[PDB]
Amino acid sequence: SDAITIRTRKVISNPLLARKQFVVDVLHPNRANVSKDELREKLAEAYKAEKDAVSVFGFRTQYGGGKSTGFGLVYNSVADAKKFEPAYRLVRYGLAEKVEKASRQQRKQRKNRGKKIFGTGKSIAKKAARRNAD
Amino acid sequence: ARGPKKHLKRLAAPHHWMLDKLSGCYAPRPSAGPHKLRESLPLIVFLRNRLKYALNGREVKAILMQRHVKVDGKVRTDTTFPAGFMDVITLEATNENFRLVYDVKGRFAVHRITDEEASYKLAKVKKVQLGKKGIPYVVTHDGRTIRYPDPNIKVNDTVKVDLATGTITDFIKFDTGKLVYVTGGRNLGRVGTIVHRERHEGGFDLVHIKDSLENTFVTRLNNVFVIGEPGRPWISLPKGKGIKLTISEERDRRRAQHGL
Amino acid sequence: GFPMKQGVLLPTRVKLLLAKGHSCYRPRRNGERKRKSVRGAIVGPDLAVLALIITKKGEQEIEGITNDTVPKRLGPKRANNIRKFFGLTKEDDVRDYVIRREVTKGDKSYTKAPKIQRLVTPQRLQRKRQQKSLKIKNAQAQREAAAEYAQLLAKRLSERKAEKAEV
Amino acid sequence: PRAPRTYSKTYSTPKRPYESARLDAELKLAGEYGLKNKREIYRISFQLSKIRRAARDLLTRDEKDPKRLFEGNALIRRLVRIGVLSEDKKKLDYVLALKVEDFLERRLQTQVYKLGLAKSVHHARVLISQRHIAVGKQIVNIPSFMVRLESEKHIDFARTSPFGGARPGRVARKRAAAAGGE
RNA sequence: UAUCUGGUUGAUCCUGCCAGUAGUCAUAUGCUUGUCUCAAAGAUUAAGCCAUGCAUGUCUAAGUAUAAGCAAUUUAUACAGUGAAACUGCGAAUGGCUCAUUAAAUCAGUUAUCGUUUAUUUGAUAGUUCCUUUACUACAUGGAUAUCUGUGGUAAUUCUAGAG
RNA sequence: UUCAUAAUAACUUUUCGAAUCGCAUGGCCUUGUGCUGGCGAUGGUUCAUUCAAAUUUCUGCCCUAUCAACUUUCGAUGGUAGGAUAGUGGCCUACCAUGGUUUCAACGGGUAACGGGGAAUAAGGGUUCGAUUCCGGAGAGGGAGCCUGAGAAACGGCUACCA
Ligand SMILES: [Mg+2]
Ligand SMILES: [Mg+2]
Ligand SMILES: [Mg+2]
Ligand SMILES: [Mg+2]
Ligand SMILES: [Mg+2]
Ligand SMILES: [Mg+2]
Ligand SMILES: [Mg+2]
Ligand SMILES: [Mg+2]
Ligand SMILES: [Mg+2]
Ligand SMILES: [Mg+2]
Ligand SMILES: [Mg+2]
Ligand SMILES: [Mg+2]
Ligand SMILES: [Mg+2]
Ligand SMILES: [Mg+2]
Ligand SMILES: [Mg+2]
Ligand SMILES: [Mg+2]
Ligand SMILES: [Mg+2]
Ligand SMILES: [Mg+2]
Ligand SMILES: [Mg+2]
Ligand SMILES: [Mg+2]
Ligand SMILES: [Mg+2]
Repeated sequence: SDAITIRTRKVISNPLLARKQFVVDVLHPNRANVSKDELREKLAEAYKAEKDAVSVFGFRTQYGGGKSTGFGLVYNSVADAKKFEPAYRLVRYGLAEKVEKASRQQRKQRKNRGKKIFGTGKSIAKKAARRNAD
Repeated sequence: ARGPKKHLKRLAAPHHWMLDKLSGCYAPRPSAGPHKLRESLPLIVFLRNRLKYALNGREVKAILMQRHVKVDGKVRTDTTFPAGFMDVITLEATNENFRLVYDVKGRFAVHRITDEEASYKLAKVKKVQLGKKGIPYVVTHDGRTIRYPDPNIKVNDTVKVDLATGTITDFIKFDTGKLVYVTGGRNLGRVGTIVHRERHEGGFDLVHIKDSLENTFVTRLNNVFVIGEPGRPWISLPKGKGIKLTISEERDRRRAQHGL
Repeated sequence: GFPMKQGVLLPTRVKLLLAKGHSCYRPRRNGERKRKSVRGAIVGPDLAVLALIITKKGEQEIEGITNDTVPKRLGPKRANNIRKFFGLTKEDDVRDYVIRREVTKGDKSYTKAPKIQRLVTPQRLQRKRQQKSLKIKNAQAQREAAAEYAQLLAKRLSERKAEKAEV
Repeated sequence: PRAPRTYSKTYSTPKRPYESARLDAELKLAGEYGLKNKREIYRISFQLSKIRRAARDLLTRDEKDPKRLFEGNALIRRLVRIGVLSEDKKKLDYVLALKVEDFLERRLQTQVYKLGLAKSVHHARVLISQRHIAVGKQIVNIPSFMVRLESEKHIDFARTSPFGGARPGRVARKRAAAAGGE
């Protein structure tokens, strides 16, 4: 037996964010940890809404296995999900993609450097050139 | 030290925010608004920590932005907007209307209300004066100034503001044997009748209040907010009709009304 | 390095407290007042550079300064300015005489034109009209309110002077 | 500058270290209930003392006085729930007469022993530590768990582990494997 | 959670201390140290001195784009998509750290402002700017200056001169 | 209350009373492109209020008499008028008066003193600690002085001197 008895407890219907929010309580028996993707799929099947319009986060195993408790939101449309859900979560899901920043330190340094010049530094470049030459 | 303070530490917050000790160092400081900092209730708190429609500050902000929350008809977009006593919070989606009233214990209660009551706001009178060009104005203890008031409206009198325009529709004179609500101190959240009004012309008038169960108590005049004529309030009061049980009584109630 | 400040006189460099308004300084905070060293208004044997503005043209030429012209980069932006530049008068319309710039990516031929500021739009006119209306309306409302109040006062005074009779 | 976390020292050492009789008593107690430390005993004593303090205070107040009626009553209820006080003695005056044995005879240790499942206290302790024994389908690791009287009916082996019927695991499994291809 | 015990004598009863005993969100330190949760941490001496990096910046349909920026494509022949810079606005007086000063000072509870200032906020709110009333800018006034383009100064700095 | 407020007198190097932006593109024909009109942003006057602010009342601080008199030319205590300030006030200035505090410790000295919430101990009473997560207050090497601003005598602002 694998079972995976999924439950949506504490269901708040939320029109203000176009979602349904609930505590996900899932049963394991003999199987360790449900995996998020699978859970999402299950939720989608339950609720008829698209798999990408489902979001599940913040899970903990009961201690001694058997159960997992977490938090789940099901948005009305995929568009809705896109425009209300945090970016990291979206990335995790597979919808939105990773933003490619440098390490924050580098950014800070860059900013500081920028501070040190007044205006766009094309004139400055020219000055450096010509002055360097003679 | 140097100008106004702009942060609020989590412990220094009003206790009736019901804010948890952990999960953060800071509390949402109410912005400059209609209600006093300590007597207010920021929109964020209302949204996240009461109704649970938002999970975090970002969510709350998002909710605010799509122009959906309405404090006293007017829109609002501040996360830290200080909605206080008698303020009507209307959500366009859900079609729920709320009035911010206290409960038996002290904190702000989630009090669901119909559209027929949500149209008006009830407000105490703080000041009555002639303004510029000799024009009389009334000041509500809840923010407003209303020009050309009915000239037998005095201080401490409560006023039915129609909210949609902001005009006085009707009023209650402050007098003995009139239904009252307590808005400050230990007795805050309690409903009563006004048995007697002590004066002490110099510092702080004390009003004696009896509730429905014949149980007298005394509070300062500026903590006392008229609500109607006894038995017949102008607004709907929250569950437990501002009554205050003893602890034992409360326990008994909890026990005897078990239905798990 | 040090610049020449106009007004100092003196054939030597001097320290000055410099604020917003006067040169030899760009303030980085509002009301910042750096004490900076600056060279005088008198030319000596110690200067590296003189800055010379040639006002009267002469007999001979200097290669690329008297013979040659640099085009003015930006046409006027204000409508009145535009009018002035061309010499057009008030009834002639500004839109048509706006200086165009031709930009090409390599294939796409494209034109740039300034937003004429202080131009008589219909929108502007409408706004003005609305403003005019609004104040008037407010005034009317106020008057009405005052009248009502007066009436109320009258019909309370009367009431008072009905119980002013008695024994 | 985050809000401070509350600690509380949950035991108290004796005010005189080598009181020989006392020491022997402690040892005896340990022997009885398979206690790893004197520390456990001390903890229990501390707990008892706290209760006593409350009870004494309550007594000091007038009887039928609100506070006594409430808090004392609550305490009594708690005690009954835990199973330390008996139904004969819901009194508050009897709360003072409790003594350390009644708390130790209520641990998930002793309870486990006294329902079968064990053969001596040490064995029971081992089982508890070893993640055998569940209460309400919840595997309890803690030897000093304080069984809540109504939950005492439910003490059983886990659905995981052997003993309560699952995969044998580790040593048995190894043995089986060895047997297999020979 | 009301407790004492060893030491003045050949022995005794005291006064008395010293010594032990227990605790310390009390520091140090000596040995050891498997796990879980929680987590103080350059205060004490020197409010002694500081390499280097970072810690306050900010733009929406909605103050100002002719970047000679990117767009590029089926709202522009005034602009109108994004948008670096710069002007303007606002913020930088909050936060964070530390305890040197300080003994009616600070501070705590308590009053008072009929003794004042207060960006912001949420309410309010201004037909009267005219100046004699037969031909008047109001279908909208003026001159700048930033970025930018060019000419430089200095060993150098978030130094700025000269012109357009 | 000489308050709110109103009124007469005038004054003023006459403050403010929208030459500002975005999206809407609706209603009457006197058929102009006419007159109009919606939802908003920023602004701006005084009064509110709110976040604040300066002061301010009464009562309460640890050791010390091997500190008993202290303050008052250079303001000490009070008066009058002015100046100054956001405003009250010796806050400062002029003229005048001689007060003010103190064995119920003034004043001075010390603190290895920031104050409080609190902490350790724990029959009852106490004793010791509180640089430190919250609330006040100070300070940015030391002392001054200011600019900008609603708000700073600011130091990740400036000006000087000393180190
Ligand atoms: Mg009063
Ligand atoms: Mg414009
Ligand atoms: Mg296992
Ligand atoms: Mg004692
Ligand atoms: Mg002797
Ligand atoms: Mg001897
Ligand atoms: Mg000792
Ligand atoms: Mg493990
Ligand atoms: Mg140090
Ligand atoms: Mg700027
Ligand atoms: Mg600070
Ligand atoms: Mg007056
Ligand atoms: Mg005076
Ligand atoms: Mg000190
Ligand atoms: Mg101290
Ligand atoms: Mg302290
Ligand atoms: Mg120190
Ligand atoms: Mg230093
Ligand atoms: Mg300074
Ligand atoms: Mg620094
Ligand atoms: Mg600072």
